[PDB]
Amino acid sequence: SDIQMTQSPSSLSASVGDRVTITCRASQSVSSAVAWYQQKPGKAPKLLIYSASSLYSGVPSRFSGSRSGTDFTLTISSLQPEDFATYYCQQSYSFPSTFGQGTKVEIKRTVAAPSVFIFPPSDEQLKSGTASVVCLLNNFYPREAKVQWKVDNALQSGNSQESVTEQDSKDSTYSLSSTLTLSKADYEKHKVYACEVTHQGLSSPVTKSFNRGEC
Amino acid sequence: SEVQLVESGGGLVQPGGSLRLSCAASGFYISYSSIHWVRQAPGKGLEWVASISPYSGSTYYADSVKGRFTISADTSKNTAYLQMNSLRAEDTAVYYCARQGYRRRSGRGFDYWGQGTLVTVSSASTKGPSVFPLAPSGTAALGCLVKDYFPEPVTVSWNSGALTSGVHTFPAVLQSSGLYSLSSVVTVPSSSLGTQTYICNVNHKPSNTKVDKKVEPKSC
RNA sequence: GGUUGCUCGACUGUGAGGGGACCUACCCACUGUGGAAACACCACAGGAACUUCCAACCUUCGGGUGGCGAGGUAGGGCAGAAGAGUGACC
Repeated sequence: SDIQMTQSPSSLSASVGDRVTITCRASQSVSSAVAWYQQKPGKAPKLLIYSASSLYSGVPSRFSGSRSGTDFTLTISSLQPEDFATYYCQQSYSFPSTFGQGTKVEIKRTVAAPSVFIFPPSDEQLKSGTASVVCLLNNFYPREAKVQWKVDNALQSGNSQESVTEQDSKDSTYSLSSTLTLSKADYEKHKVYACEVTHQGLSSPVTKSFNRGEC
Repeated sequence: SEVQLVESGGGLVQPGGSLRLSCAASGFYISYSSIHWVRQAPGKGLEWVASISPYSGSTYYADSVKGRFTISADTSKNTAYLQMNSLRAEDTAVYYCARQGYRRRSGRGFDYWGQGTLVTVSSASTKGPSVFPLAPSGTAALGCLVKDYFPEPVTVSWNSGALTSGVHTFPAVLQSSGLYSLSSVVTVPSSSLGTQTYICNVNHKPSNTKVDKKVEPKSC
């Protein structure tokens, strides 16, 4: 039978200088064969605590492991902003080895309103029959933001796709790119294209827009 | 230190196919260390895969691969291998290579990881991006639109990497074609518009596609 | 005929708490540390505890030293001893 590493919480928002506690609970005893790893987006994992309380070579004293029976807990005394990452427990007490589902940690800063811009589809693209309109919400926080496309004052539904940056660890902020896509024919059927942002840092939903053709 | 791990042999593979990942070691010999493969499906977690024990060659495998994968090692080549057979979709992941540390120093911790190779099990064929420019209009923003490619990954640098600051390149999202589209943007002060050349460099190795799209202002 | 010595000796026994610690060599194991070491290989240390013993060594005969893997194979040791001899005595 496999040893389960059951980590919680799935995710953690907290303030710089907070204490954050992540707990992992091994379905069987794993002695002290528990290791904690920090993984930032796109990088490899990096070792933090080996053998469940032993601070790895070169890891900052604000990290620490803690065993209590079948319960292991990684503990940051005071967040720095760089400490944005996903954290995983591992057990190597037996094979197969096993990891926690991880815990995603988020910085917390004051609010910043999004800088907003809108991009009308490039002239090469419209030749190729496609028409993509891009709207950018730049360097903002918190990430919870509503975008609404309106074409000739009609709300659009199910033809935009957005994506977000991770927290710029220096910035502790986010950037979003919402993308309305139409056929060239459907693009040539309307004049005005607009992008309506509702964000907590805005007192009023900001709209950047353009007309088809204006130079 | 010189301790380094270099995965390779990843890519796009048809389901049911095979692949042999490779992991070259630098600055240490793998003869004295336990060596593990660890994989991560996109935006999912770390999954232990296989491992081979120093001095014995004893191999251990995660149960989701047992009898389709095969960890192994050539001492002389200071290289560790992983033969994957009868692959399926859910085998898609970045496949990382890690050195289990020396016991007296780092317990059974994995102390050195590679950068991981990307394994993309799908029958859909490759297709490189069309790259369109995002024209701008005391600062405003401009970028590139990296549209309808497959598979991941693509890479954007502006001005051959000379322009690093202010840039946001967004994660590819999945077009309902199945292709990936993404866009990259940098903000600049509006003065530089006339006098500053702004090229984004797009590379999509799976397709052997390299594009450089000069981003200039509104023509009129 | 006994009785008792003395020598050789088939063969057997080394027996576990109201009771078993003999030696050696290989083999096979169990536990723990350490070897660049989760398994494997290697080196080293150890086989609960309280007892029990002295096959072993030393002894001023008071005692002392050294000593346990209940595994297997083999050779010994220590004990018995079918049996032969061979004395002494009656």
